[PDB]
Amino acid sequence: PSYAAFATAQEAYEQAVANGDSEVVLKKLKKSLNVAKSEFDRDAAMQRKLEKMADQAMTQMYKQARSEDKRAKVTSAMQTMLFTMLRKLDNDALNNIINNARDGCVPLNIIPLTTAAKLMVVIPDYNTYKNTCDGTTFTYASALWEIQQVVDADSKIVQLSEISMDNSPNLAWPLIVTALRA
Amino acid sequence: SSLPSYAAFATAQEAYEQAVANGDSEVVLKKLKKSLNVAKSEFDRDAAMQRKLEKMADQAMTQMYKQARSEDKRAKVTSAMQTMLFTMLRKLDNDALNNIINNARDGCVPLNIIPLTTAAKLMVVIPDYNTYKNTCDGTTFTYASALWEIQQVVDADSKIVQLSEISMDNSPNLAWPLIVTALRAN
Amino acid sequence: SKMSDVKCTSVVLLSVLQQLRVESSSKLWAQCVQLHNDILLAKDTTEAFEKMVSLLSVLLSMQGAVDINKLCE
Amino acid sequence: ADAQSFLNRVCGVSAARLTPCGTGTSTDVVYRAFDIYNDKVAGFAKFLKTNCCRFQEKDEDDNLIDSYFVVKRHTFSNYQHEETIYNLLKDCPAVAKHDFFKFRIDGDMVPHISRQRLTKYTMADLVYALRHFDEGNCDTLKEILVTYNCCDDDYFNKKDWYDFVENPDILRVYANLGERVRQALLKTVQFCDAMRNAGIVGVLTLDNQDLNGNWYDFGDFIQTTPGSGVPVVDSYYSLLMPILTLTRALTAESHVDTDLTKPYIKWDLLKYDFTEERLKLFDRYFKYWDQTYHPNCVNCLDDRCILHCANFNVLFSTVFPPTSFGPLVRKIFVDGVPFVVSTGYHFRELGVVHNQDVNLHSSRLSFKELLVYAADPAMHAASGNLLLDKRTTCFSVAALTNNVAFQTVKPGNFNKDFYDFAVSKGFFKEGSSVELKHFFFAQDGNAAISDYDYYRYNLPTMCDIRQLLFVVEVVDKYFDCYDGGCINANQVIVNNLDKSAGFPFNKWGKARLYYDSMSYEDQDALFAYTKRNVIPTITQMNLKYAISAKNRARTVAGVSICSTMTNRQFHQKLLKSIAATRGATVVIGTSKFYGGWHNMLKTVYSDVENPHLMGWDYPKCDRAMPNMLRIMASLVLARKHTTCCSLSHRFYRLANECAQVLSEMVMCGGSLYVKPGGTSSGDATTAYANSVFNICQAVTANVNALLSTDGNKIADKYVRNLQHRLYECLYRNRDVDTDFVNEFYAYLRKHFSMMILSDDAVVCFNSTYASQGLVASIKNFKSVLYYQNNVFMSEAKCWTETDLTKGPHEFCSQHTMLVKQGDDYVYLPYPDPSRILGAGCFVDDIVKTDGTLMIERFVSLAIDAYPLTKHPNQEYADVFHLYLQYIRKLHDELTGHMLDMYSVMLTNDNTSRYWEPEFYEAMYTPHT
RNA sequence: CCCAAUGUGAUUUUAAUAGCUUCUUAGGAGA
RNA sequence: UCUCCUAAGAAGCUAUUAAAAUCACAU
Ligand SMILES: [Mg+2]
Ligand SMILES: [Zn+2]
Ligand SMILES: [Zn+2]
Repeated sequence: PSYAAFATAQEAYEQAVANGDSEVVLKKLKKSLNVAKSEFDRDAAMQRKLEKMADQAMTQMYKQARSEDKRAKVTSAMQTMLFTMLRKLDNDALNNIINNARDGCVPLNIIPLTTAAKLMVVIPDYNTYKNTCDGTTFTYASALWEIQQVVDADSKIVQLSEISMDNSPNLAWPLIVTALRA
Repeated sequence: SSLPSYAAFATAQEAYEQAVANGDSEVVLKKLKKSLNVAKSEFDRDAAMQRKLEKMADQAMTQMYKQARSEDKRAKVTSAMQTMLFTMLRKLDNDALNNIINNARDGCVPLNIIPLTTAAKLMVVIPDYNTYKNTCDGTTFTYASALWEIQQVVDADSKIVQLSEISMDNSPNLAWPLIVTALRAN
Repeated sequence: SKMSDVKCTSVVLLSVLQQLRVESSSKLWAQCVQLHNDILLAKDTTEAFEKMVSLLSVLLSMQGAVDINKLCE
Repeated sequence: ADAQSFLNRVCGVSAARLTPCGTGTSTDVVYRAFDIYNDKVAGFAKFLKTNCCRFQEKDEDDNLIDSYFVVKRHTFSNYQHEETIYNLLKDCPAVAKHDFFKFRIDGDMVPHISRQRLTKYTMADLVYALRHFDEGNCDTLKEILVTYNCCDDDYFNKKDWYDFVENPDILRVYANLGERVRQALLKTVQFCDAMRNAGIVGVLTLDNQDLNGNWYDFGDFIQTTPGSGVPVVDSYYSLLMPILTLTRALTAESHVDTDLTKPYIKWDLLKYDFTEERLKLFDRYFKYWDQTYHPNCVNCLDDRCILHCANFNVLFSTVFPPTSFGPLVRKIFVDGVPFVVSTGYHFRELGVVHNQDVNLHSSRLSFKELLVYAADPAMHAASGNLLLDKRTTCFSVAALTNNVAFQTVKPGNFNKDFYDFAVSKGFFKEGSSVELKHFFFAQDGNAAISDYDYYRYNLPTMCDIRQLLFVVEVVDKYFDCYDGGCINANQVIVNNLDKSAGFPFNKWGKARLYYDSMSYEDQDALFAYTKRNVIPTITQMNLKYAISAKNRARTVAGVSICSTMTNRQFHQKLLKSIAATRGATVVIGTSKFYGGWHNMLKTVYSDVENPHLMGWDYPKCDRAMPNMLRIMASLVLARKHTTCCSLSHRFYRLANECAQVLSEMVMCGGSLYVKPGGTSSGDATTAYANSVFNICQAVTANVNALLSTDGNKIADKYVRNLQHRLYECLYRNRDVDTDFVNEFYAYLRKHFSMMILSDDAVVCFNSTYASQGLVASIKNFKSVLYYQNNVFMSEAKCWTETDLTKGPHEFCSQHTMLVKQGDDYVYLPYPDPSRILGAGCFVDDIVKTDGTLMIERFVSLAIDAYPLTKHPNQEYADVFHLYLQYIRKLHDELTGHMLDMYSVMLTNDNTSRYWEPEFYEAMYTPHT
């Protein structure tokens, strides 16, 4: 309505400027135009301000909406991990050590020693191979282990007949030996 | 300036300078200075839009240059590195680096890494008798600006060949390419 | 300037071997890394040019990895 | 003639075959170490001894042996007193045999005493020789190691036969002194029992005991009622303490009937609480120590009680099995399914700790409980495979995957257009003083685990506690300048959120995700849980890809987001106060630009008299740092919390810093290993904890310098009184003397003026005092690092300067020059030319090799190159002008390629200031 | 694929504040 | 009526501060 007052005051002044009219009434017309223009500049400045604030409101709402979407997406990933790891624990071997303890409480480092079904040995040279893994079964951690596989540093499979003092320069050390609890 | 208000601005300041140069009454000079002040203010408003439009175009032009030329650097990287290496190996002009590169064009390629210690083993493919004639001399082989003594020669079917058999007239009877095994001499 | 040009050529030559997937052989990459790291620490050009002949012989032994008759133009 | 009848009386009733060690009737003279405190003098120093004539036994087949008869002369009142006290302790097996007799010299009667079958050296000579080490003066240490069969005399013909890092076999040679030291500890407890049940009062010291453990010199002691004797032992046990771990003295406590000839004790595998064994070990060896010992540090009264009790635990935790320490786990139910989770920890220093907020049954997990259970190693290590990794000596826990990961490092990309430009300007010429020395070095798949194995330089170190408890109160006087305390999650500032969250959280996002997903009341509730509970966490080890002078790998520790997020909220208010201060000892936060380098150097020069400069190096610093000195650094930072945290909240904070960045599980190559100690560089307090350790080692060197000086040679009566008071406050007061901690800090801050920034330091010091021994010098830093840090510091890596107009030789890898700037002279920093040229030639990404994309990369290198223009070597001064001429070339080529691509030029010609010196000169003038 | 802590500089953009300039409106004073 | 001024509205310029992003350097 301030724009409509400004526009109609412009035409009311301009029709008098066209013919020249009289300054007596031209000053009164100019004052009406400048008063209406000043109120129009107040409304137009506030409208332009509110149009700038409308983007700030909507972009802050999109930031909140994406922050709840990402909190929901990571929460089910942490649950999916924890409720997957829980399936790998063989409760028959784990309950036997936890029931034997004074307080139902144990060190963490003895769980893989006393409960793990599978061992990996990483070996840097043939002298260390002869000391730790010679043959097809070996003893470690007060238990007996049987070799299921050997691989080299390229993840190629190595056969137990290839590992000798004569052939050792040809292999890609370290070897990784994988064994099952007997 | 292309700015339209400039024209007005220029004619307004010309009329203001004309009135004071003519010695006109100060109320006329004020009326001319006042019409100049609005004409200047509209010229400055047009110039503010020019200042924003010139930056906006130059920022987009700069970002398109950086975007397109980063992709060209990243896509051609394998072809560029191989062309760069074989340009630098020419400037060094070392006789051992020249000798292994010139042999590898003909196919006289090594099967091992070339060894540096004395009495170490080397193995090299020989494509044809034309390469054998240049490379070999009696019990010896010449490669990488070093002398090597031959300890066996083997054909494409893995049979051992004696050094008396390899001659131009007999050469069509052999299963090329040969492998030569040699030992570093010093 | 030949000592600086040899050290700079060694940086480009191992960068060509890395792009040919030589890292996919643990036994061979560990030799190329030792030849590269020695050429950079060298102070006699006669040591550096011997280790450069061994390092370039890796690239020339990889038959069909580079079109050498096209790179020599 | 007369020497023969004297010699036959010195043999006396005993079966012995003596040869004299000098002239027949006059005394011998020897140089020996003494723990001394008197009206005239105090200290632990070498003195001449003149009272004694010495004889040595031959065996019954005419060869000399390690058994001496020592004879001395007395005033008759002192002879009667020492005979009176001897006849009370006469029955004890810990006492050397004495004979008392009168004999004639110079025509008159003199009372003599003879002490039978002593060793050549005492316990004080062993303790001085290892605590005051110098490799050019080793003759007493060499003679001790050969006499007791630790090694052959040929062992000392090796290069570096003492370097713990270059010859780790020296630890086997020092461990052969182990039971010879353990038998002296047991005889001390027998002698203290004899003094108490005889009613005897007196101070016992290391110089009055031989290397078979037998005691003598009863002339100082006095009588009391027979039930009520008192041995005084503070200086004896405290000077000896660092030798007990270095010689591995208690190694026999790990055998059947503590007999080295019997097998090891087979400990029960499920046991973790060794509290009754720790109390049984204290009463064997330290029975008369006279201050309360707590096996578990959750019971301690203040920080000084935590350091006292943790120092005994580092000694006793060497007897117990390695699988006993680390997280303690329990089985719990979530919606009826069984989890395995951490509900405590067993520490080598702090003892057993249990969590206060354990719940055995739960219906659901909040976001905060999913973070705690996903950070905790319990579920990862219980579900992973067993691992036997023979590539390292560090203890390996489990493998989390069926395959081992081998990580390589690749070469740097070559910026050929800059090298072709530099060679056209005459750089890289044969015989040039400027050349390429900085490169990117490639690494094979063995590098990550080869760098991890260096944690082998971390060895269990027991401190002198009476010294460490004075040094910690003088080290704290460097931190009175600053405020500190806890803050809310509303107030925490994070520098960059697009960086790793550690394991396992890097599967799902960068640090931005976890700060966006938790509200400030989820963040404050995670922090308030750690004041009552221990959260153990996993740390990644990551290889760096960056330019260097050295071909060996570098790794950094990627600490987990639950550790960083709660450590920021505890420490950040102090760390922001250290970086905002100016004109203090710790210079973290001060810039080199706008006159800031000149302001730093004129602050160390201060009001020092006869000033020289020096600077030093710490070998293997992050790997070798003792757990006792990294605990002390966290207690000194935590002293700001008196207003906002109770004693119990400050203990559970300390147990969390230990369980997360000191002794911890490291994720390397896809497998878990236990880290033995030392700094994890990547810890939220990394640079600030290194600065506390750096001040502590520099204050320690000044205590050792002043106490090992002969106090009769000091000419200034003020410094004789300072040395006397220092010994009383160190070894004879049991509480802090605030007026002396202020007097020693005021002395030290005038004569030894430091500037410190993490592991780098400069000191400006009074050379007239340092050459008299009244303040520390580079020889006193060798000795402190040898017994307190387990590294040998070679003087070839230290520096010193005599003329202050040249400045320090290096600080922060930059050199200094004095140059005219306006009407007056100023100090400017300058880099190594090879460094700035190497960063132009070699880059870590392919797109960095087009200069038209990267012009402001060369502007930044020219801001660091500018001070080279003022150097007298023209081959250095040409390096700045190379960078300005290249920046001009790149803008001409960018302008050409832009017009060829779009047919229109840029209007922004303002790049024109970056190829002229006035933009770069303004970086180094004051008034900004 | 992985990619720490701490401090400093440069560059770019945006916002705000302060001042200046012009126009207009209103009031007062002066001539 | 003119002039000056005091306040408000609008446009033009400038300085400074704050935040974000990028590059570089040191422990
Ligand atoms: Mg230094
Ligand atoms: Zn205690
Ligand atoms: Zn607090």
